[PDB]
Amino acid sequence: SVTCPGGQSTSNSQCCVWFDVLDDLQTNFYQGSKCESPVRKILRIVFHDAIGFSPALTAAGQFGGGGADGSIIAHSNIELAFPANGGLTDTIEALRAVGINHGVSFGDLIQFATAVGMSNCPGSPRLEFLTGRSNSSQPSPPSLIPGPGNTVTAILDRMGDAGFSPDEVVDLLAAHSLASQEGLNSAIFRSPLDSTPQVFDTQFYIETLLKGTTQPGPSLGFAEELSPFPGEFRMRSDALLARDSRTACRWQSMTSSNEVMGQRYRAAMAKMSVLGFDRNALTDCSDVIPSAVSNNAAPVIPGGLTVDDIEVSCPSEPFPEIATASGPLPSLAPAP
Ligand code: HEM
Ligand SMILES: *[C@@H]1O[C@H](CO)[C@@H](O[C@@H]2O[C@H](CO)[C@@H](O)[C@H](O)[C@H]2NC(C)=O)[C@H](O)[C@H]1NC(C)=O
Ligand SMILES: [Ca+2]
Ligand SMILES: [Ca+2]
Ligand SMILES: [K+]
Repeated sequence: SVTCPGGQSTSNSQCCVWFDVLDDLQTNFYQGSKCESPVRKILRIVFHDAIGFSPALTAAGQFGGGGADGSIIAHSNIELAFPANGGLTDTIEALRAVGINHGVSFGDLIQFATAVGMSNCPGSPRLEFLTGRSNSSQPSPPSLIPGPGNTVTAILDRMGDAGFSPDEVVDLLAAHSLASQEGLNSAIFRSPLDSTPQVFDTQFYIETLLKGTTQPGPSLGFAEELSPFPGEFRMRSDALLARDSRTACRWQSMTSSNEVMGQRYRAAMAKMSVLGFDRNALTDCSDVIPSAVSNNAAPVIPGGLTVDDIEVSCPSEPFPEIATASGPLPSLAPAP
């Protein structure tokens, strides 16, 4: 409907300020619309901000957390002391300055920066963006963040409390297709979790299913498992979720279609974005989100490996017929 000062047209007047936030984030935060570390860090922040929400705690008479309320920024002094929130300070401070300079709430800003960041990464879907989340928050309670050494039962329970089914947990983990680690094993800083850290694709689901044969660094870091080729890092929670009977068939169905994986992820992220809010009280400004370049590569089992190297864990569905590559094993360079 409406036309914003820069000539773009939008649904509601409430969407116009986001065209300014968009320009600042692309030019500055993302250094010229790049899909590099700032995007990967923001993806950890949206999850850690939203998951501080617990109905079980509320039911027991305690404060359960406000969900996607920007509390990780507003109360960064409390929240970045939590063990799973390390390596985020510089990104939280960069976001704080954009929030304050544009007059937007921190909770909306984190959702927006996640949608805009993913648009710089090829193969990504257009995430929904809603605005109107209140800027006031209280610190998230401790212990509501799943860690890499937790069992599958522990993760599924914490995530189930928040509101996610076992399938949606698997769906949410498609974000590890654009990921690396920096704090589990600093000796192999920014070692990627899949062979394409800059392409939102299916490779993460394929490669975590491959037999662990390689130790990529001098020693094994915290919650580190043997990976399928040099340079790739494999964390325990991911290796176990790929193989556990409760999640193994969803993990397997995510391996052959980037279109299927992107739509399931988009739906799971839209649910995570309103944890603590009523989406019917928010204004939809999804039209402000730009498209990503398309990924035209087909899913592959890398470096000469075959289906014989996949530890097929879904007893009921045959493993998808995926393409093979004629090559030596790759050695992965650090993610950018
Ligand atoms: C079962 C829950 C999950 C666990 C246990 C988990 C654990 C981890 C760990 C240990 C790292 C490495 C952090 C570091 O040392 O630098 C990581 C990275 C990452 N995770 Fe997850 N994660 C989970 C869910 C998610 C979700 C739901 C998202 C977001 C939608 C997400 C997005 C990312 C991204 C993008 C990175 C890469 C950060 C970077 O490269 O700097 N993770 N995750
Ligand atoms: C959202 O609430 C936060 C927390 O009160 C506000 O952040 C402060 O803003 C002032 C002035 O704008 C800054 O000097 C402080 O440094 C900020 N504090 C923190 C912890 O970041 C923020 O301004 C509020 N946003 C809006 C749009 O009202
Ligand atoms: Ca929060
Ligand atoms: Ca990838
Ligand atoms: K679909």
